[PDB]
Amino acid sequence: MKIEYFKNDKCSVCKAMLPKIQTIAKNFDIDIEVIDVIENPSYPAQKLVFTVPTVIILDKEFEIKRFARNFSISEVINTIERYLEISNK
Repeated sequence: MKIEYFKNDKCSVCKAMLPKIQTIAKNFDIDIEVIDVIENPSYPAQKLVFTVPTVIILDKEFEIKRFARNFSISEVINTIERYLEISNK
């Protein structure tokens, strides 16, 4: 699996959420890529990411769930847990 976290350094919700999402990734031993949409806009533009923060959970480069606009960090944890529960069964 993989977490992709899209941010910019002028986004205050992004700064506050970044250590949480990093801890979540460490907690589940999932790779996490932090992507700055201003510094490196090519891949975000290809993925159709326009707002930050945006969180994409992936497995084998397949998009399991995208979070943008209105979401809490608990929704991200819940999706990761449900996906691992389904996968491990």
